[PDB]
Amino acid sequence: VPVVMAGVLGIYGLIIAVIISTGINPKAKSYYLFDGYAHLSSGLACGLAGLSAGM
Amino acid sequence: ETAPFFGFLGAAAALVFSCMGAAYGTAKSGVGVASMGVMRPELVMKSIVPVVMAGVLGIYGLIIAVIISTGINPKAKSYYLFDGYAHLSSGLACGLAGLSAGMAIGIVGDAGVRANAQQPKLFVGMILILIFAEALALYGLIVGIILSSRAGQ
Amino acid sequence: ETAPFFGFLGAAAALVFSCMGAAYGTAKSGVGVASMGVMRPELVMKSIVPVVMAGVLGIYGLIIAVIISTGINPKAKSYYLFDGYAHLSSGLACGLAGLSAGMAIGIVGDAGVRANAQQPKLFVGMILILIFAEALALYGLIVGIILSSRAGQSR
Amino acid sequence: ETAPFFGFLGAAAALVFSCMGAAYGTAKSGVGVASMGVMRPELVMKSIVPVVMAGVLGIYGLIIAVIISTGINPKAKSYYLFDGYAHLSSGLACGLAGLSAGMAIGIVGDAGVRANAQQPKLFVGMILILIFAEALALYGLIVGIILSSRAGQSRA
Amino acid sequence: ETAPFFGFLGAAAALVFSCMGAAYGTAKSGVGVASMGVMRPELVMKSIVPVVMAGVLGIYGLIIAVIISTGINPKAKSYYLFDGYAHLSSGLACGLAGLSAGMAIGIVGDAGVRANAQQPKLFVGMILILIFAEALALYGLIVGIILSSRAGQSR
Amino acid sequence: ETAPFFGFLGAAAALVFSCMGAAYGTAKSGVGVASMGVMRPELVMKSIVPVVMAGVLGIYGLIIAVIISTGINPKAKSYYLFDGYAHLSSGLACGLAGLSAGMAIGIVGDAGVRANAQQPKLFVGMILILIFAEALALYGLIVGIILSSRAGQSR
Amino acid sequence: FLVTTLVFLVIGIIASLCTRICCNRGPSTNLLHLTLVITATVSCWMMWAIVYLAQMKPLIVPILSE
Amino acid sequence: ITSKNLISVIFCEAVAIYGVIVAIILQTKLESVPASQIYAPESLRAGYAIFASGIIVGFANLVCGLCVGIIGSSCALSDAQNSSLFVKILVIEIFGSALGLFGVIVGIIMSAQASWP
Amino acid sequence: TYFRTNKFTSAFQEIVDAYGVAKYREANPGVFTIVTFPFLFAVMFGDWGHGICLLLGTLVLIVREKKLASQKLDDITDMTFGGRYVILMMALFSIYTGLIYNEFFSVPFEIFSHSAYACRDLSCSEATTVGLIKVRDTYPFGVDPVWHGSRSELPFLNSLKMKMSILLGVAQMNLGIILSYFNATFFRIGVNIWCQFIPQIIFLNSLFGYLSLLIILKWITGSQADLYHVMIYMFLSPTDELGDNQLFPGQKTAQLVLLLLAFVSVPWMLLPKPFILKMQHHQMIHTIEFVLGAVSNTASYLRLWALSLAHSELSSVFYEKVLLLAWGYNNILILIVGIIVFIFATVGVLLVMETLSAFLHALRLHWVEFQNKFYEGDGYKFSPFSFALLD
Amino acid sequence: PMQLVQIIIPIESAHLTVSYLGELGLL
Repeated sequence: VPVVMAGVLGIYGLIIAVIISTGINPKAKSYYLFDGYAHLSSGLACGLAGLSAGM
Repeated sequence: ETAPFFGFLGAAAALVFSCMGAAYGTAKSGVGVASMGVMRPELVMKSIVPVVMAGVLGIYGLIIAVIISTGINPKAKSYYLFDGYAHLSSGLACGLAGLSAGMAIGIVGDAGVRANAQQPKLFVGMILILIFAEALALYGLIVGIILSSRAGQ
Repeated sequence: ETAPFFGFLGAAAALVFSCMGAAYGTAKSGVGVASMGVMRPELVMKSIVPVVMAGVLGIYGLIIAVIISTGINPKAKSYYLFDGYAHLSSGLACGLAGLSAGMAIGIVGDAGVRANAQQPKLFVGMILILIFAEALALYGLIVGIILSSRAGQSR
Repeated sequence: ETAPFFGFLGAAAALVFSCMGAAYGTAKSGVGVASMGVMRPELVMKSIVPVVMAGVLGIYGLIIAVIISTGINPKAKSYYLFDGYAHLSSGLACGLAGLSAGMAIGIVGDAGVRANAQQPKLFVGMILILIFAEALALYGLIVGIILSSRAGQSRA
Repeated sequence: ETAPFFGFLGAAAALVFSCMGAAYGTAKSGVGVASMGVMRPELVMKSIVPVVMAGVLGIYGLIIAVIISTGINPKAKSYYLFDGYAHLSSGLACGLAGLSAGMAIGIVGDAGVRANAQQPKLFVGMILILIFAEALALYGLIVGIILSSRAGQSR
Repeated sequence: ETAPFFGFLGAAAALVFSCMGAAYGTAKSGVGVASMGVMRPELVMKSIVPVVMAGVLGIYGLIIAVIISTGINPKAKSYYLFDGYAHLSSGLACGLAGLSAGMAIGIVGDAGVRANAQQPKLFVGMILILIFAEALALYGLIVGIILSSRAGQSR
Repeated sequence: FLVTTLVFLVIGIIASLCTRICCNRGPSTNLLHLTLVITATVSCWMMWAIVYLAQMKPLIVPILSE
Repeated sequence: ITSKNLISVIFCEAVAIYGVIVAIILQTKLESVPASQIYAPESLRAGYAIFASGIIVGFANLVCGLCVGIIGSSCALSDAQNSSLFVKILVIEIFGSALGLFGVIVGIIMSAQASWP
Repeated sequence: TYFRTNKFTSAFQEIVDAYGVAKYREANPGVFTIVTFPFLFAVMFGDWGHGICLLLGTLVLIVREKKLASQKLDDITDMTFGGRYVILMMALFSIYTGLIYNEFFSVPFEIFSHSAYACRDLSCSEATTVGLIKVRDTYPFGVDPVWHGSRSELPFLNSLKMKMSILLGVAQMNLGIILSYFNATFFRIGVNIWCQFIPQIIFLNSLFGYLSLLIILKWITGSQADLYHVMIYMFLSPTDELGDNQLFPGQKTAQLVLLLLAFVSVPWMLLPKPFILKMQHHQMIHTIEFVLGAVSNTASYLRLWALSLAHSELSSVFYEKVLLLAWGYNNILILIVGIIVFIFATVGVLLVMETLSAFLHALRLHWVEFQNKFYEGDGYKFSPFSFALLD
Repeated sequence: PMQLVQIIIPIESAHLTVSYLGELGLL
């Protein structure tokens, strides 16, 4: 059962990625150097936290 | 422009990677077969699946390289940096996939040789496993063929 | 301008890699042959074949390098970029394939030399395995030769 | 005009790599012979052979280097750009071949010196293996000569 | 121009690499000689030859560096890339040869130190191998002389 | 211009490498001296000789580096990259030679200290070995002097 | 130089005569000496022929600037 | 245990089929991207989106494949140990297959990304 | 069984024993090698000065062998005692070799004339000129010093030496083929000799002889720009057509015909003998063995050329050191010290290191050539009931 | 140019022949 729950966590991450792809359209919002750097840094921090939590 | 250089580099990398992967898989499988054949030489003669898979990987790599080379016809198409970059990347990916499949198949066959030495049921099981690995390699080859077809456009 | 110079450099690297692979295979085969000769002198004579195979692979690499060198001709065409690129790619691919095949054949022969001493029957299958290993390198050499034949890149 | 730097670099590198490979092979063969020592004192003649092969490889490297240095004549036929890169390619090929031959010769010589103590009947086989190994260095020298041959034509 | 950056670097590198190789070889030889002297004083007296080989290699490297430095005459010779390139090549060759010779000499010295306890004839024979290695190093140094002489074309 | 950067960098590198080599040699010599003193406190007194030799070599390297650095006077001579390059090369060569010599001398001294604890003539043997090892430092000093002279040869 | 070849042939004939005078007793020994003389003559003549072929026509002359 | 390994191989083949479908889509998902008009910032944005889709797809697929392989190895060992324990092994195999399918669905969603002229 | 060995023949017998053995009916080229190995070593390398001195020392040892019989030799001295005759023969050949090389005492010396070779015309023109040097008079006993030993003459001279070594290797291969044919005649095979030795021989012989004849034709024509690489340029196209540089008017079609003949003969080297054996009722080793042997002969020629070049370089280095010591010594003491140091270094380099290396290389080439030729090991030594201490 | 040989010799005489052939001997 815990393995199934862990797989469901990855499925939820996939759903989040699908939502990101739905919002991936760049015409609505123009991101500058500061915006892109902020997004990338925050995403990387979240990913590091997620990998550590998975371990 | 520089597109033919990129395409030639990609084709060369594809061929080299496929050859290296096939060589590694063949070496592992042959070492396993030689180790297993020490006990019973009779079972060793049956152990030709490593040779078959090595030859299949080599032939697939050579065919992919030949197809990529045929795609390089400057007289037919003046070509573009985009087209050459696409063809090179496609060929390189096909070669890398073939190399990985061959290495995995050889790794499996290494233990499969000793398994066949143990009993014929393990022999046919390892044969089925190698068949699945060769099917994966053929799927990679077909993907490379489709990619080469796309390069024509 | 200097692109055919890079092509010649790649052609030389082809022979370099082929020689390295052949040397590795020959060293492994020599260790195996020394072990076999320690076991029995009779097995030593029959065990020379893998060394000859490695030498043949090295000679094939040298022949490919010589063909590439013949490919370079100033009177053929003016300074062109594609001449260097195709030659360098062919040389690199051929050298990498030869080195990998040589290492694999060396490992296989090292195993087979020990194997044959215990039982002579398996030597037949070992010969076929080594032949397949060498044929892979031969196919790679043919593929490289195809690229060298692909010389008329312009007009 | 900057090609002669590359040419001199390649000429030096050929000799450097050949000497490195020869030194490695010679050290391996000497260690193997010293191990074979005492047990088979009569095997001095056999132990001499790998040192001879290493010396031959070194001499081939020096010959290739001398040929490359002779090729570099800026007074006539200005080096242009192809000469330096061709010299570098030839030197690299010679050096790599020498290093590979030296490593293989050292390994095979260690194996032969080990086999020297017991069953000396395999001296012929050991010599055959050494000759087959040195064939690689000979082929490398031939390839280097062939490459150096094309140097003059590029001047036009 | 850029000649000092090349020539000075080559002159430094030759001595540095030669000294490093000779030092490693002499350290190995000294360890072996200490072992032999613990075994027997006669072997300790005999084991002096590898130290002589290491010193010869170091002297050859120093001589090559001195020749390269003396080649540097900016007042007499106009600043050319070729002039510094020849010195850089000579220095690189000398340093690489010295390092290789030092490593080989250290290995041979340990082997001969073992052999001297094993048998005096073995040490006498290994002297020939050490001489052959020294001759290879001398051949490298001689090629360095031709490399230095190549600088004559530039002026 | 940027020549003082290179000269000061070479001067610093000489001292750094010499200190590292002296540290390695001193550590090895101290280990050997501790072993000898544990074995025999009386014999420990003579065992300090390799440590003294390593320290002398390190000081000589440091002295050479200081002498080379003191030569650099911007007010004395106008901006010329040749002097800075020569000083940097001298520093690099001297430092590398000193480091290699120190490490090798330390290893050889530890081995010779163990052997001297074993046998008395081994002390003289190790002394001869260290005298042989000093050739690397001598060559480094000679190269540094040659480069310092070439620095003044700039014009 | 045809004169050089003739001189070499004369030297070979003299050597053959000397070997015959020395060891006419041993016909097999005499044959061995004759074979040795033939080999020596072949080697010397080949060396001289190579040397002269070098002197047949020079591709270029030497430069020895100070 | 061979049947369990066959189920794992079936999961791997499903991953391969997902990759093939992704390649076919990327062949179709390629924008107009004229040879002349291959420098517009919109083309760069489309390329970045396609690269992000490929990176998210392939890396996740490889991680799922490695996880499935390790789980299947342990499951085969356990099935060899205990005859009864087979459905539990199949559960882990199905979990790995579901991870691969989730990656495939992510690629399918990312298919509609390109904006190049 | 073993053929009777005299004092001189003992070294050749020992060499043949090193190269395994041979059957009593099998041909033993040991007697021929007793001159060939000196002949090759002389071609390989040689220093006139120390070589003469080494020969004198060997002769003194041979004279004092009576005491050397009483005074037991040590290690390599024991081998030298046995091989005195072979060493003397090798040094005698090396004397003529150095005479050809003209580096008397490892230094060029004028022969007959005040200067053996000089520069005709170009009185004011430097040696680096279009006219440069003209050898109006050529040294008749050796290579012209202007054309060989001079500063810039080195590359062409080395190329010529390598080309000559190639021909020497071709001659050695021909001698091996001749010995094989002779041994087959001794073997007395009715048709098997023609089926096996004749195709194995002759094929590669003519393959190398095409290049040798091309070298001879080039020497006749004297092409300049290609130097010794005209043959490489010609052989660079194994395909038909072109062949502009061909000296012989029909050399192109003839070369194509020869290539076809060699291709046809290649199976003939391997097929007829097993077919005859099957009809009456190894080849796999013989497979590729021809190409390997040709490569080995080329390698031996290149090794000889490299050894000669290395000997020349060492002699030049010694001469340079001696000249530097002499010129920069106004006082007698400095010159004496420099001369002594240079003499010791040159002796150590040449009489010991270079001599041993050349001897080993020549021996290895001899073993390769003999193994290609015949006698295929397979035997043992004569076994009498002789008292070892008494005899 | 040698060949095998076989003979029967009385032991007493064989001693003298063996002593004579000890130094060099034939068979």
